[PDB]
Amino acid sequence: DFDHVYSGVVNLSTENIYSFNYTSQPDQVTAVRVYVNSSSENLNYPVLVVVRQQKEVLSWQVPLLFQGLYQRSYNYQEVSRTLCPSEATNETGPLQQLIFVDVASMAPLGAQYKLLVTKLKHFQLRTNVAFHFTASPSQPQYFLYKFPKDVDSVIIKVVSEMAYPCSVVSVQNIMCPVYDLDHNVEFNGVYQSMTKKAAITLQKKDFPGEQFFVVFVIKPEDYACGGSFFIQEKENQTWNLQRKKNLEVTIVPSIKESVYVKSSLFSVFIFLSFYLGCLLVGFVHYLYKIYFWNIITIAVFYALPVIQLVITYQTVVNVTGNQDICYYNFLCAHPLGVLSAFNNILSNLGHVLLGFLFLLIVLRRDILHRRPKHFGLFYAMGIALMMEGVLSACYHVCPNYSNFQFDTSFMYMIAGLCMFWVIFSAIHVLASLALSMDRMVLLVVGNLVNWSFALFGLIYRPRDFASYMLGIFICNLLLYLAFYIIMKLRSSPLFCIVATAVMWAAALYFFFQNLSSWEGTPAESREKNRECILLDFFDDHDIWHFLSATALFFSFLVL
Amino acid sequence: DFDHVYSGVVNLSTENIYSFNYTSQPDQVTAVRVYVNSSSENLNYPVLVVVRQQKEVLSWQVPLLFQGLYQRSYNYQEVSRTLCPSEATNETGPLQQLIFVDVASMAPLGAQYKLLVTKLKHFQLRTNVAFHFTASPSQPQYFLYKFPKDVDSVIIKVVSEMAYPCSVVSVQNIMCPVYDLDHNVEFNGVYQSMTKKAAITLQKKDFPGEQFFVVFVIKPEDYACGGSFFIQEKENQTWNLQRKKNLEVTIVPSIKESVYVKSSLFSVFIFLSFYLGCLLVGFVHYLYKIYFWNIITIAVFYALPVIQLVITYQTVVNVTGNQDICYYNFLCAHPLGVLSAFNNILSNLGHVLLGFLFLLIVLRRDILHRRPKHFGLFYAMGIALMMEGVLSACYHVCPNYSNFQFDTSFMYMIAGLCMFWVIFSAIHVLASLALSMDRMVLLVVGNLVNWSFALFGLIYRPRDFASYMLGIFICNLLLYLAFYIIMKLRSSPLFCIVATAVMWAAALYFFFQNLSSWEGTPAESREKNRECILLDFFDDHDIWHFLSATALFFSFLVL
Ligand SMILES: *[C@@H]1O[C@H](CO)[C@@H](O)[C@H](O)[C@H]1NC(C)=O
Ligand SMILES: *[C@@H]1O[C@H](CO)[C@@H](O)[C@H](O)[C@H]1NC(C)=O
Ligand SMILES: *[C@@H]1O[C@H](CO)[C@@H](O)[C@H](O)[C@H]1NC(C)=O
Ligand SMILES: *[C@@H]1O[C@H](CO)[C@@H](O)[C@H](O)[C@H]1NC(C)=O
Ligand SMILES: *[C@@H]1O[C@H](CO)[C@@H](O)[C@H](O)[C@H]1NC(C)=O
Ligand SMILES: *[C@@H]1O[C@H](CO)[C@@H](O)[C@H](O)[C@H]1NC(C)=O
Repeated sequence: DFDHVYSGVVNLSTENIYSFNYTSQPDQVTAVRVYVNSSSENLNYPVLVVVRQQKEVLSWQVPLLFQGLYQRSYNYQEVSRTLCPSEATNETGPLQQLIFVDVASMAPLGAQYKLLVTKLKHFQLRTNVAFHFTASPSQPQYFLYKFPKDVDSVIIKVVSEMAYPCSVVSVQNIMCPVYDLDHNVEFNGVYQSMTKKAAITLQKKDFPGEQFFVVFVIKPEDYACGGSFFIQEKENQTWNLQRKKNLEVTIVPSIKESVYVKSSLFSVFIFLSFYLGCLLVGFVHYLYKIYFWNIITIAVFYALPVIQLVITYQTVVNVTGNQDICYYNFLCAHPLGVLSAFNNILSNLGHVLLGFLFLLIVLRRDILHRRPKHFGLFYAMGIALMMEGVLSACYHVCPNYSNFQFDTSFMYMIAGLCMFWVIFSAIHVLASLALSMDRMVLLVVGNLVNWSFALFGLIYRPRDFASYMLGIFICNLLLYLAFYIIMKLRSSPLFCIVATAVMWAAALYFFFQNLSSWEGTPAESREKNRECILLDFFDDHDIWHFLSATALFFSFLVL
Repeated sequence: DFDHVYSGVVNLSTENIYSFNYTSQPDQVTAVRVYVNSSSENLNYPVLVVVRQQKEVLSWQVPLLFQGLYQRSYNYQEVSRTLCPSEATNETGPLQQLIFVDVASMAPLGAQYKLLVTKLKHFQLRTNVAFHFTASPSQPQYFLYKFPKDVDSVIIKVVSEMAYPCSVVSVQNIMCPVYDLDHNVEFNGVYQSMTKKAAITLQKKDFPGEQFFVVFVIKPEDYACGGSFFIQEKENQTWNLQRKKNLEVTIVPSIKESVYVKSSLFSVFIFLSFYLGCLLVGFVHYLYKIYFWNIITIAVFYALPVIQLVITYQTVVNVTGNQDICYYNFLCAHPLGVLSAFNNILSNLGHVLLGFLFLLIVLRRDILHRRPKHFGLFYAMGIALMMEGVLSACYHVCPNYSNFQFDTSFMYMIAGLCMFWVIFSAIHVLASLALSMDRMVLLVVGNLVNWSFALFGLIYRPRDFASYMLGIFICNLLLYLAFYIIMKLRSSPLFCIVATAVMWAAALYFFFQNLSSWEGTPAESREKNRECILLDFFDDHDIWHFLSATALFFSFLVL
């Protein structure tokens, strides 16, 4: 009988056998849950419990043992598992299934155990309905989701409160046995580790049975999630015996293709409106190949290896199912074809489109001029915007530690072409003063300002070098631009000057949102995921991509 | 009683239980082997067999079922497994261990089964002693190796005759349960897939128990090894029921540091002898910064990201244990510190040293000239030699599909800076004819030769584009050099000219050995591994590196 806690004593000569019978009517799935524990603190004689089905046999040893790194062992006493859910179809029949539960051990004196069995009342997840459940490293849980007729793709969202312990969320097709162990859950299907948040995007076309399992498994230790380790002189960590993690799981229906074309149209058209706006001004007004050839060879030749590398990354993550390889923003990531994140890709179109307009207007200026005012450097930074925009997008196909270096290498390429923290701050101080009645006052002001960041870098010591470099470059360039304004006023159009500040003010708002942070473990990078914010298709980092284009464009227009 | 085959019938009401008792004396390990089979062709009622130890329980179902890709099912009737080998120490005692074997099922009529049990006579592998054994997908195997006192590192080498089926060889520490299943063997320890050859290098410092298990597991399909699939209309592939693979395993003692230092000293001292010969010639005789700066900036800024990517690969392959990530030559791979292949790294010192000597002699020539003869292109090609050598070494830290593109990208960059198969052959023909009484005859000869290579490329269609490009370039350059020789002879030192041909012949000899080929599955790349050939520390590809270095040096000296 389910919902009852059996108690018994097992030893060498005596074993206990309990046969359970139950039925599962068609169109209803009934998963059995086994609840066992043992009070035997000894490990030389663990109690062995087996559950036998019509086709599958599952067995475990109690108290459960885990062998983490640095040869620490653990004694988990409460163990539990879910059996393979037999599925019934329109071929009707009250299937009078029976499940054998047998327990035995070889302890010379004995080992106490209490066994409880019960069907899971909430085993089939419902769409958009949040469910709450508690999982333990020795008590894994998994549930079945069935696709609806209209919906063709879903996003499964999991949120926890306390970051530790580490946990893994896996999605597999319905072919039992179900892989719900720490050493085996990673073999099949899609999965990702997590501490606080997770999100897996699925398509119905990849599941022939139009129903899939969702498996939750809690790790014994927390290295894989970037956690620490309490150094204890006792090999058997008896303190780590009641690990738990309150969990909430919600399955939302993925957006339809209607918003896909709406968001894409919005991106293209507004920059097309910039084309129309510039053309309207032109009609109203109507009423050096060495650098080009060298840079085009450098850009093309450098791009191809990273595209081959990244498309290789994209392919392997697509087939292996290891979703912790790429550091996406899994709450606001949208797939199309082979790309697993399309919003982060299309969002870089503005860089390509705005830069194209910059090259055309400079060409127009050059043509009119022909019919120290040089546009060669303008073309170099104009191409710089194009190449980075395409290259940054290809980085976002699968963001990682490896391909971030290639993201900023091209910026380092151009910077050179134009030409431990104490040392780093001191060198930055030297660069600030070497780069540049009242002339001395402003020079002291600029050096004092650059010294404030020097104290910031030396004390705070941020983990992102590129962000620190860009902030220094942004602050210094605006200072030079502000320098140009004040003396021009003192020397006796304007809208572009004002507009540059507004977008730059907007740009830095979304720059510091850090929704994805790859320097930590992939689980921690998923703590900072945030939902879609623009047209239900874009997130904050894409908004950073948009404003960074117009901020650079307006600043470049002043230049 | 071991070495006996029991026969029995199973059904709902009757189960069979057989208790075995045996002892394992100290310093001797005794692994039990279970050999089960069932004749029930039905899959709706498989017979479930469990083996219970003092601590561990292992259960399985017969006929074993596998679910490969494309939803093909496989039914194996012969199953087999090895139990946890209980270890005994100098704390003596004839441990009178017991092992229960319980077989049961719920088939309405029943199922036949035959069960045999036996201790493995050859369970502890001996050093340098080849062992032969047959493995099956449903009959995995594993054996224990114990390190000797003097030896501190070993290389385990596995050889098979027939390439298929695909197999996996793993090495784990002694902490049972032992991972000997297709879905679980990949979790812990080191492992690699293979068809014909495999080799794992192990150090004693990484195993606290100074003894490790080696597990052979045969895959159900051959997709992971690049195999094909017989498309059959029957879902239950009854033909795939007797898969077997003969195997030979041999553990060789890894070389000591003496040969390491001998080979390193040999290389360094022969190139220092080239230096000494150049200095002796000089003593006997005694009796443009824009290009440099641009090339050094480009080289450094392009090199740094690929070094970062390659060191990340090395770290992940070192920590994960996935040895199929890098396409080494595992028979002649030697570790030192964090590098898992040192010979392929040290072998590139010749490129750097020969390039350095070339730069020094060009500088000497320039200095003597100062006190259309331009050396700028000579400096550019010397820097190209340096950079290509360093980058080839960094690629050889871990060879892969991804980083070969970066390997060829620097050469492509240099070629550009100096400036579907039918279309490729036509374009190659056009390039050959565009690049270049008797002048017509020799031009026709060269065009016909390039047409012969065009036909080769169009018909054979090699999978390596870089090799084909390098061969074409080498042939054209040698043709140009021979042309210069003959027209200098007709116009009315030499040792270098003579030696260039010999070193190029040796270079091609060792280049066409293709010991590693990454375009296929890693198992196929391991099919072509060859043992160490020079000083017991170098293989054919390192000899290719050396001969390419000296051939390039001599050819450039001719130039
Ligand atoms: C469950 O099935 C077994 C045999 O299949 C039978 O003996 C038992 O009575 C069944 N349980 C119930 C409650 O009928
Ligand atoms: C064992 O589990 C049962 C239910 O699963 C519970 O009632 C009992 O308190 C547990 N025993 C211990 C010692 O935790
Ligand atoms: C037959 O299947 C359909 C859809 O699967 C279901 O709605 C219906 O209830 C089934 N019929 C019976 C008698 O259960
Ligand atoms: C093996 O052990 C069991 C109990 O531990 C005992 O009954 C049996 O006699 C032993 N076998 C032999 C051959 O003594
Ligand atoms: C089953 O295995 C035993 C030994 O393991 C062997 O003697 C017997 O021939 C096998 N039966 C079949 C049908 O293969
Ligand atoms: C004690 O251990 C050593 C080394 O492990 C072994 O050679 C020796 O035979 C052992 N003593 C006995 C009595 O087995």
